Amino acid sequence: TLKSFTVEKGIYQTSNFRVQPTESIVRFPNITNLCPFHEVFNATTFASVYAWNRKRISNCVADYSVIYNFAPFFAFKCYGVSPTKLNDLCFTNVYADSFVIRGNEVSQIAPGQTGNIADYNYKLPDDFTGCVIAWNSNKLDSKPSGNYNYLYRLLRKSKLKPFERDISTEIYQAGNKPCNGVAGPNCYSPLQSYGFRPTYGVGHQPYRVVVLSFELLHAPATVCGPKKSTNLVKNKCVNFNFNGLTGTGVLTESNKKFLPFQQFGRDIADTTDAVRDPQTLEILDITPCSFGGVSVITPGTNTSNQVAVLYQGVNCTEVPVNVFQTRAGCLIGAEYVNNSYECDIPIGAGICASYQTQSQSIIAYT
Amino acid sequence: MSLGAENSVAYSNNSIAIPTNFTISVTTEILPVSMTKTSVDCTMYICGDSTECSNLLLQYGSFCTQLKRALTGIAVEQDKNTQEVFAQVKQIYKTPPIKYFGGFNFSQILPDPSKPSKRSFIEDLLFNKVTLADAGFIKQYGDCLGDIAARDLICAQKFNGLTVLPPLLTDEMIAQYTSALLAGTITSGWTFGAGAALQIPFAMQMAYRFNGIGVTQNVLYENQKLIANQFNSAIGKIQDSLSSTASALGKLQDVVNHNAQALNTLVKQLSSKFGAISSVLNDILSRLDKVEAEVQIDRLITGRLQSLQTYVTQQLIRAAEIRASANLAATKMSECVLGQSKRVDF
Amino acid sequence: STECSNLLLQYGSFCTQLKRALTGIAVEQDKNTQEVFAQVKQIYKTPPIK
Amino acid sequence: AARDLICAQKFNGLTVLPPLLTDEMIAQYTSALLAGTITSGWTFGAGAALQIPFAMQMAYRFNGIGVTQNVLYENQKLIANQFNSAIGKIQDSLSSTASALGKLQDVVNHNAQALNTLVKQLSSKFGAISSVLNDILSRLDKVEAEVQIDRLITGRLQSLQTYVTQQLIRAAEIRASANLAATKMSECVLGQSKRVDF
Amino acid sequence: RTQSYTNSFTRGVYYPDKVFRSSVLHSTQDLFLPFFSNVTWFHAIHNPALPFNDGVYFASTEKSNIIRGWIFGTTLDSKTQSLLIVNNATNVVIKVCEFQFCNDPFLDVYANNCTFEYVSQPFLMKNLREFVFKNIDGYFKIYSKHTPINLERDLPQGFSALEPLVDLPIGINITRFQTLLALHAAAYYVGYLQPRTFLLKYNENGTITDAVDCALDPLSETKC
Ligand SMILES: *[C@@H]1O[C@H](CO)[C@@H](O)[C@H](O)[C@H]1NC(C)=O
Ligand SMILES: *[C@@H]1O[C@H](CO)[C@@H](O)[C@H](O)[C@H]1NC(C)=O
Ligand SMILES: *[C@@H]1O[C@H](CO)[C@@H](O)[C@H](O)[C@H]1NC(C)=O
Ligand SMILES: *[C@@H]1O[C@H](CO)[C@@H](O)[C@H](O)[C@H]1NC(C)=O
Ligand SMILES: *[C@@H]1O[C@H](CO)[C@@H](O)[C@H](O)[C@H]1NC(C)=O
Ligand SMILES: *[C@@H]1O[C@H](CO)[C@@H](O)[C@H](O)[C@H]1NC(C)=O
Ligand SMILES: *[C@@H]1O[C@H](CO)[C@@H](O)[C@H](O)[C@H]1NC(C)=O
Ligand SMILES: *[C@@H]1O[C@H](CO)[C@@H](O)[C@H](O)[C@H]1NC(C)=O
Repeated sequence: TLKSFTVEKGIYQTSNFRVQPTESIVRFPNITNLCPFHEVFNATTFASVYAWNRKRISNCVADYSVIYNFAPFFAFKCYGVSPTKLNDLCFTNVYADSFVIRGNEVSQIAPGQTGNIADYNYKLPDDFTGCVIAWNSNKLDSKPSGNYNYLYRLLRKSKLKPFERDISTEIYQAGNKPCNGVAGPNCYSPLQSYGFRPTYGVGHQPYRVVVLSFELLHAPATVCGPKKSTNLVKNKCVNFNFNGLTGTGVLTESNKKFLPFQQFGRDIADTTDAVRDPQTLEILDITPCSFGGVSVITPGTNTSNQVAVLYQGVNCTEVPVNVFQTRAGCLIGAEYVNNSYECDIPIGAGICASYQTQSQSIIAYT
Repeated sequence: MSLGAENSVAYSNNSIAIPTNFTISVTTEILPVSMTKTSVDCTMYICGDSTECSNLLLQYGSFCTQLKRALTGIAVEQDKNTQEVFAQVKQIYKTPPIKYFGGFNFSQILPDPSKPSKRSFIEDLLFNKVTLADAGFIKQYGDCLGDIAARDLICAQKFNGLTVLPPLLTDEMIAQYTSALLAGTITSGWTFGAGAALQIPFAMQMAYRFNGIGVTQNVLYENQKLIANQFNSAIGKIQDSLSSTASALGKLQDVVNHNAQALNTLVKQLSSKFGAISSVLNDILSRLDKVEAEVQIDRLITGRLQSLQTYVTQQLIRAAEIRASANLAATKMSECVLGQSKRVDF
Repeated sequence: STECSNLLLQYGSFCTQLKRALTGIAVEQDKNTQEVFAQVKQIYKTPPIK
Repeated sequence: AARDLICAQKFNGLTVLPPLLTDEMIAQYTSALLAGTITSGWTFGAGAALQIPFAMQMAYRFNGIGVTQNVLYENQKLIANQFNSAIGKIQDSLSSTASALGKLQDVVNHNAQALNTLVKQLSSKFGAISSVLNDILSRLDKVEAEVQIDRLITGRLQSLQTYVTQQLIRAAEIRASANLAATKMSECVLGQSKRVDF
Repeated sequence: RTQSYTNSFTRGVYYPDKVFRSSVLHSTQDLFLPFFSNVTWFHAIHNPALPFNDGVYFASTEKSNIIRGWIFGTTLDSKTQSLLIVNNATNVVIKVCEFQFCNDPFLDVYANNCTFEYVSQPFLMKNLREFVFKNIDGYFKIYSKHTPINLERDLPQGFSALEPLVDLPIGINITRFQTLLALHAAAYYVGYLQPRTFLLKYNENGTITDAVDCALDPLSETKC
């Protein structure tokens, strides 16, 4: 610690002792259903962009490794989560949105974009924590005469709010002459056909887009991935993995009066101290196990190599990862004498230490 | 505002004004000498038992070493300040069992044998008046482990890696030093501060102390009961002043309050995101892959390191101010108690 | 700028302590002036004779 | 006319507060201390003000320094003429050269140049593409402008922190000098000191 | 019918988050109830749609089956898909389809093509109960606390926390709110919410005892 081979007389703070965990426990809810990803990804005909379908996915085991087999896309583009780590963590609810766009307006489905799809048909919020997938569909979504089945809205009075739908098909009025069901000057139909054709360029093929919206974990945890649970342990410094919230601590029985909506417990430093077990409705306190400062009390290396160790601020009936109890921790390797000399190496509350003769050994005295 | 009352003193070239009596007044001067000693673990504060956070924190170099060195220097300097202020005698003098000092009674400043601590009455009011923060100068891991009531602030400070060291000299040793100094200046006069303590009667020492200011010594000997009664009333009014008003010790109260508030702000700095996606490191570990979580961890590490450096700089400036006040208190201790000073308003 | 303020609020309390330090210096300047100059209890007026 | 430095300092959020005691109150306190020193001597700083003619006060000041008080009453006119000549010499030296007040000029100039540097630091890019915040707001989308605004925020926060630390150190030095001046006010004006070169 | 605009007199606050904090003061930015607001004491014995704008709540002191029905929505009857939450003793019929109503809405004692039909727990039972119908991010979080009113009068002084119980998300556009009392005198209150910063006083049990508004008077700004 001192980056030197010889040390001088005094007390040095070197490092810290900490009890390493010996067990790892994982607590997941007892659910058995399989999430319906096949009925979302493998469909005969998706709806258009102005009328995207919303499907709620909950109360099932979500396996995200079978997504690649259902549809031949390239990459699993996500923003708030990495595409790598879906399975170990778990969420509250999963929403599915699907629509078919052109190849130019793919980057508009992203948080904070401006265009035609983003302004009047489908807008993503400021803080999106889901995934967006897109792949080419030139073989199942094109005719030589033209695919007139899908529409997009070209004009609207105002931009949409995030996660909004506009199904109404009234004639848009841009002038002062009233429309009254007549499409003329400044009375334009909002929906325009895409007009897909197999002989287009690379930027103009139809693209099927599926949105995997995720919300972060809250009081319910209905949809969660595949992970084997572990029996609960208490009063031991262990690793806990409660619904994807990893950490290390000691679980004890609690007397906190949680309300039925409350699930977690946060302190002034914004870290979890109280958790609710999803299997058995009980509250467990989370505290770290035994740790503290370690100080080395030594004379010089020119004199001796005998070292006393001061474990700072612990009631040392719990030493491991002569013994005198001090008000400033406790000493190991220094005996206490019933005398009083001048203070050579200071330790704490009136207690010092020195290296003396009367077999040489390290003593501690007031 | 009003600068003061208006006085037009009557001046003439053949007029003199001379006092015909005197009053004896006892005042009170309060000076801070030291503050709380704090030791900060940077690795537990920044990372919190995360391995790759430690691996990415080793890339930043030796910031932790120099911040720990600065805080260790402050902790050494506080004990040095207390040692140079209070410890000024080679021998612990003791008062005689008789309590007659020419009519002056020092029963409200000399220690009493009933209490386990050797603290006098006025020192008992001074220690009861200042509300300490009750920090980790006593060991508190047994109380922090045992879940009683709610979560304390000091338990959160201990769990986040912030530790308060106890001072080297206990309150009993400070009270013993104060009692030895009081007994020396009561019995031996100013002669104990310049070598061997030479005994003297207290009325004759009082005659010398009137002789040093320009008043002849026959004034005291003809009026000794009046000086005794005035001194008794003056030292009795300090009791009634300190038993009611709690605004006298505001300097020591602010010394406690600043070191509590700095630690509270340093703990509260952990809840900010610093431009990342989450303020909790384990959510960043579990939610992201290697490179992106390395970017977020680097952002959090820079923010927490900036907070810790700000705390260390503020503690260094406050330590310089406290050291200046402790040097002033040591000079006032040497020149007012151990002798007699002719400096005006000192 | 609303966006600059909304992203500055994510940096924690790096400004309350700045305002506290500047307020402490501003109090200390007036304390210094009051300590140096206000050392008399009554306002003394010189006689008209010189 | 033209844009002043103080106008830009105010427009950028840097404000200078006025002191509590005005210069008239400082002059009144100085006049009160002068009248007390002229009439009473040292007894106005140790209780009630006791009057004394100035010749006898000057004789007591001579008796303080160890010279017997009969050399004043035999040499009063010479001492009065020497004091008047010294006062005139100080007046002429203050009217001639203004370089004695260089420390007060430095106290003004340091807080002038610190605020000027704090204003001038706003023209830096700190690694971004533009120093103007509205240009980044109106030129990019949300994510990239958030990145550049974060860079500018980090740079401006660093500059503000450096200014606050320098102000704290200067305030500590000013407090030490003010304590020395208060000790000199209590020991030289309200009394007579035996300390050498104090 | 007759409407009257009274004052709430510093009443109404809910739990912001779904976590537990003990013995701490915490500041939250949320669509909150303005202290010293201008609420409406509606009176009806026989009901238009209030201009719902980023927050609304409810408060009534009536009993029995007359106090029910909280139909939301932009337009009723037909055309645009709007939310038509109906309520009774044991059922909440969530529907995006529109019931065949008219210009005069009534519930008979003696719909369209629906996209999301949800059935959940009922939202109801001198007791002036309070209910919150806050809309943010298309979630419709509902907070409620039973408040037994001592003397039947206007909204009293108190800072009782309304507990979160109901989270039913309907991500549509809602700007109006009608009401669906049973048709076979009602002292029900209508108030508003606004985005403002608060500072809540917790305890060791987890109940909001006091709450200050950081924009009411400059003393509370100093306290914040
Ligand atoms: C999609 O579903 C149909 C009917 O269930 C099935 O015949 C077809 O094989 C499925 N496609 C894929 C790629 O699994
Ligand atoms: C899950 O476990 C809990 C307690 O062991 C039990 O009450 C609950 O019924 C279980 N879930 C199911 C679906 O059986
Ligand atoms: C904690 O330390 C105190 C002080 O010596 C002691 O009385 C007590 O028994 C200790 N607690 C234990 C060992 O559990
Ligand atoms: C002394 O004072 C009186 C008035 O106070 C004045 O008339 C007289 O001239 C003074 N003495 C001298 C020598 O000037
Ligand atoms: C001094 O004070 C104590 C306590 O007030 C009293 O008991 C004692 O008699 C006093 N002594 C004299 C001489 O008045
Ligand atoms: C509410 O608005 C009415 C409208 O005239 C007004 O008379 C009344 O004073 C307001 N109440 C308040 C502001 O408390
Ligand atoms: C959606 O709500 C907004 C409220 O700001 C309103 O202005 C807009 O007209 C609504 N859209 C429709 C189609 O009613
Ligand atoms: C917290 O709950 C306990 C339960 O008995 C009660 O005694 C105590 O008064 C409560 N504290 C409050 C409401 O502040």
